[PDB]
Amino acid sequence: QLHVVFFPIMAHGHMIPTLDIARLFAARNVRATIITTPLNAHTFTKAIEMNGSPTIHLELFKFPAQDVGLPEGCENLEQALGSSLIEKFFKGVGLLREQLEAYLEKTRPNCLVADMFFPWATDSAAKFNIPRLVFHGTSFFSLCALEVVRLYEPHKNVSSDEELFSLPLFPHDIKMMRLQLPEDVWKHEKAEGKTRLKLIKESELKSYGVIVNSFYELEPNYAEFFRKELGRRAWNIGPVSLCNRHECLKWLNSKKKNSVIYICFGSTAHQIAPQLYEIAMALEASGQEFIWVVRNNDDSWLPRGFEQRVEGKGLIIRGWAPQVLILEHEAIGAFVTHCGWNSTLEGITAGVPMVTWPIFAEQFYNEKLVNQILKIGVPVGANKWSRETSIEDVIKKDAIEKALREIMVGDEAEERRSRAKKLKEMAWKAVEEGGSSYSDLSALIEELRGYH
Ligand SMILES: O=c1ccn([C@@H]2O[C@H](COP(=O)(O)OP(=O)(O)O[C@H]3O[C@H](CO)[C@@H](O)[C@H](O)[C@H]3F)[C@@H](O)[C@H]2O)c(=O)[nH]1
Ligand SMILES: [K+]
Repeated sequence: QLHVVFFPIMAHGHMIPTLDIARLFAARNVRATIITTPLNAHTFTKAIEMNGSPTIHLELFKFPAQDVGLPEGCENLEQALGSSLIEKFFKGVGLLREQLEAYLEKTRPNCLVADMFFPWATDSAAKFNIPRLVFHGTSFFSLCALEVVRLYEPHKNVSSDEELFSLPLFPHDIKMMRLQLPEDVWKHEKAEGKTRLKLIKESELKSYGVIVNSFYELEPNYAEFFRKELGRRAWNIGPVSLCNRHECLKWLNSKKKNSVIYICFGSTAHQIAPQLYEIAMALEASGQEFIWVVRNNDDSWLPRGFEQRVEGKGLIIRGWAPQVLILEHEAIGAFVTHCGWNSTLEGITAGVPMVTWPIFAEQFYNEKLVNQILKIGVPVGANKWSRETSIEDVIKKDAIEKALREIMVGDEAEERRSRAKKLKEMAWKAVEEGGSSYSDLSALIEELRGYH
């Protein structure tokens, strides 16, 4: 029996897609083991119980939180707040190498699918002649855009923050500004973050190949560009969440089709009260019906009497929303998102246009994919790459209101809903037998069966 070990980093945006990839391999009669940590194991155990479905095994590693100076309870990337904790977090995940090499010698699996943040996992798997696959959890376009920006540095031929530059080599003219790039790369360059990106991008060529959570038909110019111009060996097997298939739902049943906006900013939602306030003011001015998801830890971010003033039109969800069931409801016709790839794929899979609100990571590249290339989105005006949010950087009510109207009744809004409806169909087509993603998932497994 073929055995594949999955080693995601401890971040929700990477753990959930990695689990879905493990389920996909399990459905093809492949033994799948996921490596996690004790305080994260609940995320997988809960999500495994959703049967008669093949069994996915968990292996728990000790996270050296004390060895790197992290709180003992900091085993997840969403608790490492600030620059100091995040650098301590990546020193900690690096110390997992010993447990990984011990586990690889013990079990001797046929393949290691390891997170993009583990470039050294290629060497660790080589000690036992195990091929290593990289998983990023993002689009081909972000993979290509990150690499072209790293190699050609078009941000040095610029003189001011908002001065635009084109992305080299791309089959589309993509305009970007340095302000959308991390200051760690263009302002006060610190070798720490630059060497980590170098090792991550290099591992895509040094390893056996790349698993990509996308489908070929979604971004074919960049599925090819990644393989040919950038020389990577890759397989598009996404959307991986698809082949594994409440009060707010009753609230929507009585609503018009494609007239409600869904607002949710992911699992990494670090939202401050002044920013939530501008969103509340902008939602009121729009007049649009909405489902708004906020987090927890009350009048310090809400206008007085807000919930009661919009009771018949608006709903605020404070817990964990059933995002997939909400977006695929008929009433939902717009999605304000932070352009994380997992939720961007869910917007595409449901055929819902999006208001793009990038914050950090590769979200600004995903915004370009959604707005300029796929043309199913509208920018909100956010263009400042930042891990946390400064009150100086808050997006005001006026920008949010125009984006809420543009996505609902603005120019081409009915064509964007139509374009998203095809992408929806192509997404389900890609994952069924004979589809693009179903096909080279079989091609990856067959290649793994015959690795010498
Ligand atoms: O209230 C809620 C809130 C969330 N969810 C679910 O959590 C997922 C959110 O997707 P998302 O890509 O935004 O995850 P995130 O960790 O923030 O993004 C990082 O990981 C991404 C993957 O690489 C990366 O692209 C990005 O830059 C990173 F920031 C998505 O699958 C939802 O279904 C929910 O069900 N209910
Ligand atoms: K090349």
